[PDB]
Parts: sequence; structure tokens; C-alpha cells
Amino acid sequence: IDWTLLEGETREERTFRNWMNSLGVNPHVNHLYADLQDALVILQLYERIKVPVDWSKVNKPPYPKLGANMKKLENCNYAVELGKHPAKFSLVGIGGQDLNDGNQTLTLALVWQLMRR
Amino acid sequence: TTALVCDNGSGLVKAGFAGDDAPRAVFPSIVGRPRHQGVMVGMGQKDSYVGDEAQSKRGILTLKYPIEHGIITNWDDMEKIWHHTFYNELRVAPEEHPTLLTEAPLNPKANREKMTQIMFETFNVPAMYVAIQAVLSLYASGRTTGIVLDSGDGVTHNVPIYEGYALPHAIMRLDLAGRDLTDYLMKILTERGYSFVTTAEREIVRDIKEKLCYVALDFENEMATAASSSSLEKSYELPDGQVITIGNERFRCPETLFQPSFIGMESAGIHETTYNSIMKCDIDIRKDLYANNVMSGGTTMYPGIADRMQKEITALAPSTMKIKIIAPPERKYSVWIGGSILASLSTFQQMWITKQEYDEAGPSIVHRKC
Amino acid sequence: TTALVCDNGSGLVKAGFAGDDAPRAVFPSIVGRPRHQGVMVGMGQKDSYVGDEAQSKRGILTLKYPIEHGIITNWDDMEKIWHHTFYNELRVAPEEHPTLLTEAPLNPKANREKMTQIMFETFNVPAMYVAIQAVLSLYASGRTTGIVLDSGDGVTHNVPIYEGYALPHAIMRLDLAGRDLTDYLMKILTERGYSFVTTAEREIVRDIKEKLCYVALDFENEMATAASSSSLEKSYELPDGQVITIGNERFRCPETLFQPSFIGMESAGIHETTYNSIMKCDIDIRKDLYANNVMSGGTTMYPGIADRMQKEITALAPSTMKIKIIAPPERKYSVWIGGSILASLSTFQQMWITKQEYDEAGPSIVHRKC
Amino acid sequence: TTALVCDNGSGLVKAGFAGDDAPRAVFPSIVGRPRHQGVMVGMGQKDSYVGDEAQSKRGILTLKYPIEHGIITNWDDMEKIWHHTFYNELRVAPEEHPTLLTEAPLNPKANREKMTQIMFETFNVPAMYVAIQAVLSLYASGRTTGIVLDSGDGVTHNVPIYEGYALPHAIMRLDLAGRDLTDYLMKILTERGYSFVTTAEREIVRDIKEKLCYVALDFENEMATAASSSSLEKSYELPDGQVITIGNERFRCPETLFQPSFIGMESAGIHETTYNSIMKCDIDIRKDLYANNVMSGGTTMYPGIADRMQKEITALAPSTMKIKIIAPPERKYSVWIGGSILASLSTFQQMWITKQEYDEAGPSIVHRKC
Ligand SMILES: Nc1ncnc2c1ncn2[C@@H]1O[C@H](COP(=O)(O)OP(=O)(O)O)[C@@H](O)[C@H]1O
Ligand SMILES: Nc1ncnc2c1ncn2[C@@H]1O[C@H](COP(=O)(O)OP(=O)(O)O)[C@@H](O)[C@H]1O
Ligand SMILES: Nc1ncnc2c1ncn2[C@@H]1O[C@H](COP(=O)(O)OP(=O)(O)O)[C@@H](O)[C@H]1O
Ligand SMILES: [Mg+2]
Ligand SMILES: [Mg+2]
Ligand SMILES: [Mg+2]
Repeated sequence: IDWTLLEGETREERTFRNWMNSLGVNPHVNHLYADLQDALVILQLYERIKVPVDWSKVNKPPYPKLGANMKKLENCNYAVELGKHPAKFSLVGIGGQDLNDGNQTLTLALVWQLMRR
Repeated sequence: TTALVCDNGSGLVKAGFAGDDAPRAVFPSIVGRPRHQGVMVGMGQKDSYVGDEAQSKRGILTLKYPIEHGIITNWDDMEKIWHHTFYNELRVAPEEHPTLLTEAPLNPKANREKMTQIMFETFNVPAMYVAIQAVLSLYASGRTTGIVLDSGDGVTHNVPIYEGYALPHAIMRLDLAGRDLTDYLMKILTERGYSFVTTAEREIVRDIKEKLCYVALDFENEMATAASSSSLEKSYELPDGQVITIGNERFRCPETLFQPSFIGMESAGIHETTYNSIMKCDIDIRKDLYANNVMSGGTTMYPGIADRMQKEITALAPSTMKIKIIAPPERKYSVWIGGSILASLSTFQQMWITKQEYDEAGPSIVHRKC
Repeated sequence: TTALVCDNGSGLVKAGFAGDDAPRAVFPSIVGRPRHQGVMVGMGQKDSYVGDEAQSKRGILTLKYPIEHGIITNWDDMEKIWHHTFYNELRVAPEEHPTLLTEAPLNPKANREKMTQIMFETFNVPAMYVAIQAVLSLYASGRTTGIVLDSGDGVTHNVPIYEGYALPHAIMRLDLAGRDLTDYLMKILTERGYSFVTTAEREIVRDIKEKLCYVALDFENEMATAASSSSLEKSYELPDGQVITIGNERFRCPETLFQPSFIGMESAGIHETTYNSIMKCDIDIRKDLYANNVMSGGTTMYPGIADRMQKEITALAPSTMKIKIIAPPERKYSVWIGGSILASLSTFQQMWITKQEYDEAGPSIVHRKC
Repeated sequence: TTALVCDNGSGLVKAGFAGDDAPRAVFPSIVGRPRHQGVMVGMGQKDSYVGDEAQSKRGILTLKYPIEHGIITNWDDMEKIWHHTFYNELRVAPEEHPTLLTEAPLNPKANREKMTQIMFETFNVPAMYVAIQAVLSLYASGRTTGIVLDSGDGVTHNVPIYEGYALPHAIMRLDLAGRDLTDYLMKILTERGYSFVTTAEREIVRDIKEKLCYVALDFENEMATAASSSSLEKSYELPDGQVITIGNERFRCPETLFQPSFIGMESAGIHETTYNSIMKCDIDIRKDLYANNVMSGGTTMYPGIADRMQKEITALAPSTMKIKIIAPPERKYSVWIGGSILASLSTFQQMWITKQEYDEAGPSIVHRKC
């Protein structure tokens, strides 16, 4: 198991990434603000916290060259929607573009509530 | 089934399915009619020519463009082009495909309503949508922030977007494009004794413009270079086998984009129009607009166009701003590519104007949905 | 477990944990909303911006401060700020932490009751407490005797304390602070032709004020100096790369603190207000108050503010008194520092308003326990 | 001898003599220069056009306004307009007449200083003065108490006055006026397919605005009225004999005064700006300000604008306050009329900046004497 420390990671970040790896999401999450941008890992986590995910609304990791950014945006919007309503998380001033753009404050606001759940 | 993406430009028609990376059909937006007595057997039996057939038979035909300056001025010929597009080039039943159409900004509202009515009543499409061409050019570049310079055959327009938000008060539009450059090249070609006066010869001059014209990085020393030396001169062969030669007209034609006064227009060039569009935007987004100048349309294919725009906007910016111009090789199909992207998104499938919606609000539904 | 200390200022939010030496979260107390047309799909899903994201995207947002003059005027945006600070910036469940809030003196009583109701019914914190900001500034200095001059973004107030006892009858409050100096700087910037009018441009003027303004030791001499020479001129670069220059406005902005008539107010300056607060105290404690003038808040960070207050009060004192101004470098966080000190005292653990007390007395319990 | 009153607006120039009841000369504040090759022998000899001749020959000229937003942006063309005013329209030697000029509030100080230097060093006037346009509008109303709303071609501003005392902290200025409404009408005229692009066409759109536009008493029902019926449609004839028709654009243009967001501005409308200016005044004088809302300038000449303001302010007032707007027919010249009144008073004759004072203090004397 990967127990290394990065050059610039806090214990909170390391715990989040460690549970990412331990929970068994299909991608090996190395950077929180670099692997969640497609929201595919977040949707997987939603399944692990017993929040249902309709993958027919989820754009698969093989994105077409045309519109891949839009497909990822749609995935982030769906992830935010699943985090607000059925997951019951406090996400004031958070939108799908924030996860798409990797806003650390709003992303941590979601992953710590994922820890809590 | 699948959505159709028809980019009805002024000069060329771009059409195909959503999800493809290029338009399946690209043909001139013209209609040709015979202009001579039926002296050849079998040739006189066909009353109208639409696509490339009108271009290949232009020696005995009068060519008309149904759209001028992005406005459909002949609607019956536009329907001929739409039937040709659906039934001959794509060979699809429009009743089975939602169709995505495009338009320039600041256009008359009746143009959008009539094409909505045409698609729902003449073609009975299940759903349709009208999108702004510059926004689709932004979709094609994978960006949500930036000012787009779109230049096709009829209209030049600028649209600034930040984080997916447009600033409509800063949208600019100029009725100077490729067709006007062709007409100016026709006028300046008489200085060397060449004459081109029929609509067919206009297509010949268009081919010359697309093949030998370029944008000078500095017009005044290019003028001196062509006045002293011959190295700028190039030759072209006419359909009868005559050969013409141009040196100076190669860059004097595209210079009109930067100097519209060559054709008596008072308006500022495309560089000043882009800069003024940025200066109408809020001061906090100007740095991001200066770094995202997207080029689009066939008139932006001249060699040296991006370098000249870089130099002119840099001459206009506060120097501290990093001016960047984005000019992808696929610039000729950025609008269509963006349309296939948008029509492919699942988040867009509720944005279609369905026929049922149109059955309630009539053609005015297009102003609310689009 | 651990108590939370939240100093809800008019301009900035200071939050963290009791026992820490500095607030862990310091973000602007603003809410931003889009002011332009969304045109790209998927991007329009975000209706609100709260923290620094409202400041970075301010070019397309209208910014609202939920607190004015130390009064919470928007209670829904205030709930948004509290949700943001608890779940996004501190990332703690408020149901497990007693929360310490702050407030200015002479405030409307309903403000204190409403924040008590919010903390017990929206966040249902186990216990809470509302403290006066100047008292916490005394705790941060370690003193128990002295007059505190607190000046944040919305309110300037004076509170005298002797041997740990306040004199409430000598508490003075002035509704003039940093935001009013910003708006006055905007008003006087037009004299050079610099125009700032949007809520986003007010943040730029605030940045200019925090970077170039200072307090003159003698206003009439600095005015004559700027009227003679340009040696007081200084330049600032706008976000689009424009450069502005100000000389005289650098000290005329903070001079309003000593001359509130610049903005049309009839009230006396901060020096006279401090002196008058001392002259309302018992003559036996005035000597100790004159030796302990404690300043706090960002508005007390101007260069020369302590020298000017020292000179002005010396001019007002009976000459035989010794005037001392205390101006720690951590002046910007003295209220939060004193709140973490107070919340970490074991003797304070019985002063918390518990939820059981609130469930019986309602929101009015805060007037008794605090 | 007698004093000259010159009201240099952004769009029109009002000039005459003190003691007269109307300006003797009223002409556009423009300079025209030829933009075409000289094709008629002997007609090309004139390099520039200034007054009504620039407007009558605008078909072959490019038109420039020297003043924008009440700021003189071109000083050479401003001297041309002043020379035209003194020597061609009034036909007087300025060296024999004290000259009274006007200015908006919150203007750059260099503007007032430069016009002072121009009047003393170029026109060598014996004395001069610079007055505030809203104060003169109060003089024209025969009043010493009231809030004046002045709206001309470039600037809209509010000035509260009580018993002859201004409240400078409550003065509010908005850079939205008639020229911006003209540019917005141009933008929305394209919806019907009318295109206006040349500066001469801007003058045509201004004429259309001055003839067919009006303020809706309720914009949301006027929009539904124009959407359901053509009863609001009206026709206009272009200089080549073409006829245009507008219905909806007639009231959507002036609505920008109440909804500056139409042109992408964040600012509140003129009704809220007036109300906010009153609420910055002392609560004791607010009743008298609510009862004396003086209107001035050509942009206040729209039909129904006083009724709309009375309704909007009534909706903002505490209901107990009666709201009254004073909108005289001579609103277009209230500034000039007030200037001739002021220059006629014997108590004002000591207030002239004499050239001797200017020779010893320089152009900054205007800041002390005005
Ligand atoms: N390589 C090129 N160099 C110069 N002009 C070109 C080039 N390619 C296309 N054009 C011109 O651009 C115009 C067509 O561009 P397009 O974007 O298809 O316009 P539209 O969409 O209005 O039909 C024509 O005027 C054509 O002559
Ligand atoms: N170095 C500085 N010089 C002048 N003003 C400052 C400086 N730093 C901060 N300020 C001003 O002080 C205020 C900072 O907010 P703060 O003092 O925390 O008030 P509040 O507690 O009400 O939010 C703002 O008005 C800010 O412009
Ligand atoms: N009757 C009217 N209806 C609408 N607008 C008018 C009318 N009369 C004048 N205007 C507009 O008012 C402006 C001129 O007003 P004026 O007070 O002379 O401004 P300035 O003093 O700045 O030149 C122009 O924009 C003009 O179009
Ligand atoms: Mg085109
Ligand atoms: Mg504060
Ligand atoms: Mg005016």
C-alpha cells in the first residue's frame, strides 16, 4: 500500500486520498484536485455511501475529442446534484463548475462531508 | 434518432450529424438558372441548379446567393438549398432528426422566426434550435472564457464571453466579410486590365482570392516592396487557359479588414473592433479576454491574419496585458464543430424547441428558447 | 471538545478554534450574484458566490455585504456566510462545538437575539456566547485597565475599563469606519478623472486605500506640501493594466477620521471621542486611562494613526497627564485573539448559554447571560 | 458692458447674453471633417465644419463631439466651437465681455482649470466664472430649496439644496444620458432590420429618438400592449426617402433611464438615485426635498417621464411624504436661463474671477472662487 508523503500535503488531504484508495474506486487517486475533475470517482464514492447513481446520465471516461469539457461539466453538475439533494450536504455557493475547475475549498467542503457520511 | 447540424453560412453550407468531427456536406450556398438558348441537346431540361452542379455549370447559368450578410433574402431558394441539403447531400428524412441551425448576432428577428417556421412546417422536424455562431466557435475551442472574432462570407462579429456569460452590450457586428473582399479584388484587378463582370467570374475571383491573397504584417513596406521588386507577383490560370498575374493586389484585398475605408466604410478595422469590444467589458475580465482572442470563419484563413491581429491589439493594449490570438487550423468549421458538440450533450436535449411547443407559441417561441 | 471563535465583522470574517493564536479562516463577508446572461450550457448552475470565489469572479457578480454598520441587514446571506465558514472554510460540524460570536456595543438588541436563534435552531450548536469586540481586544493585550479604540469596517467605538470593570455610561459609538473611507476615496478620485462605480470597483478602491493611504500628522502642512510638490504622488495598477496616480487623496481619505465633516457628518473625530470618553469616567481613573489607549481593527492600521492620536489627545489632556497609545501589530485580529483567549479559560466554561437554557427562555436569554 | 452666458453641454451649445430670457445661439457641439474624395470643383476648400453646417453636410463628413460625459475630450475642437460661438453665432469680441461658463459636479478639476486658462489666455476675457448646472436650474425655477435632477446629453446628476445651502455629500452623478439612449436605440433598431452605423446615422437615430420615444408609465404592460397590438407603431422618413416604422422601441429606449441594466450598467435608475440622494440628507429637510423635485435638461423632455418619476418615488417614499416634481416646459434651457439670472444679479458682480486674480494665482484660482 502507498504510505508515502508528498512534498506539500496536509494530514487532512492525506486522509482524504488514503480513504479514496482504501474505498476501492477504480482510478488510483493520487491527487484529489486532479482526479475528481471528471466527477467519476465522486459518483463511485456516492455508491459507496449508499447514494444511488444513474450512470446513464454519466459521461464515460472515454470522452469524444469534441465536447469533452462539456461532458465533464455535465458529470460535475450531476455529482453536485447527487451531493446536495440525496446526500444532504451543506454546499453553500458550490456549483458543478467548481468541481470541474477544482476549487479546493468547495471540494474539501464535499469530501469532508463524504468522510462524515 | 440523431441530431442534424446545419450551419447555413452566407457563402457555404456546412451540414452533418451531431457527434461527427467534420461536416458531412460542404457546398456553396447558391442557386443557378440558365441564361442562354437551348442549343445543346438535353442540357436545357433542368430549370434550376443548387449545389456544386451550379458551380460546375456556371458558364451557362446566373448564380444567386439566398443569404446576404447573414440574412435570408430569398426564402424559396433557401428552401431549395435545405431540400438539397437534407435529401441530396445528407439523404435523410428531416421528420426523424432534430435540427440545429445557426445565426449571426444583431440579426433581424423575422429571419429566426421564418427559419423556425420553415423547419417545423415545410420539413416537420420533431425539434429544432438556433444557436449563435460565435458561441459555437467557443464550444469548438473547449473554452468558457474569451472573445471570439468570427468572419465568414457575409458578417464579421465579436462576442466576449467570461465563464460562460456573454456581455451583450459589448457584442460587435460588422457587415464586411469575404464577399466584400472578393468584390474589392474584382475592382482592383482592372488596374492590370483584367475584367470580371458576371456572377461566374465572381466565383473565379473568389478562387483567386482564396489562393493568392495574404495579410501583410505592415502594409506600407509591402507596398514599397511590390513597387520596387517583382518577387510578390504570382500567376493564375483562367478556365479557358489564359494566365493572369498579380503582385500588389494579393495583400491590398485583405487589408480592407483593417482599413474598411478602402470601400468607403467609416467603420474601424477588426482589430479596433475587438479592442473596443474588450473595453466595453468589465475591467476585471479584460485581462482574460486579452489572452483569449478566438479566430473563426473562412475569412480568417488568410496567411498572416493572426500575426497582424497580434501586432495591432498589442499596439492597443496597455502593454502589461498578454495579448493572445487563438487560430486553429479547423477555423473553417469551428461553428459547425461547436454545433455538433452542443447537439451531442445530454444537458442540451431539453433545450430543443419541440414541435409541440411551437404548436402553442408559434414562431415566436424561438425568441424565448434561443 | 473545542470551542469555535467566529468574529463576524462588517468587512471580513475571522474564524477558528479557541486556543489557537490566529484565526484559521479570514475571508471577505460578501455574497456575489451573476449580473450577465449565461450562454454556455452547464456553466450557469451556480446561483451564489460567498467567499474569495465571489472576489475572484467579481467581474460578473454583484457583491452584497450582509452586515452594515455592525448590523446584520441580510439574514439569509448571513446564514450563507455562516454555512460557508462552518462547512467550507473550517469544515466542522457545528452540532459538536460551542460557538463564540462577537458584537459591537449600543447595537440593536434584536440583532443579538436573531443570531442566538440562528445558532440554536439552524446550526443547533450545543452552547454559545456573544461578546463585545472591544472587551476581547483588551483580553488580547493582557491588560485589565484601559480604553479600547476599536475601528473595523463599519463601526468605530470606545470602551473604558478599569480593574476589569467597564463604565457603560462612557461607552461611545461612531458609525464611521473603513467602508466610509473607501466610499469617500471613490468620491475624491473623480477629481483626477478616475471613475469607480460598480461594487466590483469598490473592492479595487478598497485595495488602493489599504495600500496607499496614510494619516497626516498635520493635515494643513501635508496639504501645503502636496500643493507645492509632487513628492507625495504614488501610482497604482488596475487589473486591466491601467495605471493611476494619487498624491493628495492619500491622506485626505483617512483625515475624515479626525474630521468627519469631510463626509458631511456632524460628529467629532476619534481623538475627541476618546478624550470625551475619558472625561466621562471618574477623575481618579482618568490618569490610568490616559496611559492605556488601546487600538484595534484594520482601520487603525494606517501609517501615522498612533502618532496623530497621541498628539491630538496630548493637546486635549490637562498637560500634566501622560498620554500613551497602544497599537500592536496584530491590531487586525485583537478581537479574535481575545476571543480565543476567553473561550479557552476554564472559568468561562460555565458562562456558555447552553441549549437547555435557550429552550426555556428563548432568544431573550442572551440579554441576561451576555 | 454685459456678460456672456455660455452653457457648453455635451450635445448642444447654449449661448447668449445675461438678462435675456433665452439663449441667442443653440447649435450642436460638433466638428465635421470630410471623409470622401473631392468630386466637385471648388467645394473641397473647407477643412472642417462646426455648427449647423456640419449637420447639414454630414453626408460627406465624419462627426466628432469634443465633449463626452461633460468632459472636454478634444480641446482644439472645443476652441473651434468657442470661436464659432463668440465670432460667428454671437458675433462679439470676448475681450469686452465677462463670460459665464457651466460645469457638472464631480468633474475632473483639470477640466475647469483648462477652460479657465482658455478663456483668459486665448479669448482674453476680462473676467469669468464657472457655475454648477443644477444650481443654475434652481435659479431658473425661482427657488432656494429643492432637489434638482439634471439630465442632458452626457451626464445625469442630482443636487439637493435647502434654503440656499447645498449638501455636497448627497450629490449623486450618473454617466448615463441622451447619447447613451441614442446608441441603445441604434442597437435595438436592428431587430426590425434598420441599420445605422455612420456618425451621421447616429444623428438620424437621435432625431428619431427626439420624435417618437416616450416613457412608459408601466413598462411591463406597455410591452404586452405592443406585443398584442400595433397601436404603438409609428413611421419615420429617412433622408433618402425611405420610411421606417417602430412600435416597441419607442418606450424601450427611455426605459434605460429607469433600468440601466439594458445597456449593461449595474447602477440604479434615476428614481432610485434621486431617492437615495434625498435619504442622504437630514431627515428634517427631506419633506421639502420630496416636495421640490426639479427636472432639467433635454433628456427629461420625454412624454410621461415626470408621471413615472412621481409614481416611482411615491413607491419609495414613506407614503406620508407627498411627492412633487417640477418639470417646466423651458426645461431644455433651465441651466442657461439660471445662468443669465445669476449673471444679472448685482450681488454676483464681485464673484467674477478677474483676469488680475488669474494673473497672480494661475488657473487654480477657479477652485477657490468657484
Ligand atoms: N484560405 C482562405 N483564404 C482566404 N479566404 C478564404 C479562405 N477560405 C475561405 N475563404 C473565404 O471565406 C468565406 C467563406 O467562409 P465561411 O466561414 O464558410 O463563410 P459562411 O459561413 O458565411 O459561408 C468566403 O468568402 C471564402 O472566399
Ligand atoms: N493596512 C491598512 N491600511 C488601511 N486600512 C486597512 C488596512 N488593512 C485593512 N484596512 C481596512 O480595515 C477594514 C478591514 O476589516 P476589519 O478591520 O476586519 O473590520 P470588520 O471587523 O468590521 O470586518 C477594511 O475597511 C479595510 O479596508
Ligand atoms: N423632446 C425630447 N425627447 C427626447 N430626448 C430629447 C428631447 N429633446 C432633447 N433630447 C435629448 O437631450 C439631449 C440634449 O439635452 P441637453 O440638456 O442640451 O444636453 P447637453 O446640455 O449635455 O447638450 C440629447 O441627447 C437629445 O437627444
Ligand atoms: Mg459564415
Ligand atoms: Mg469589524
Ligand atoms: Mg447637457
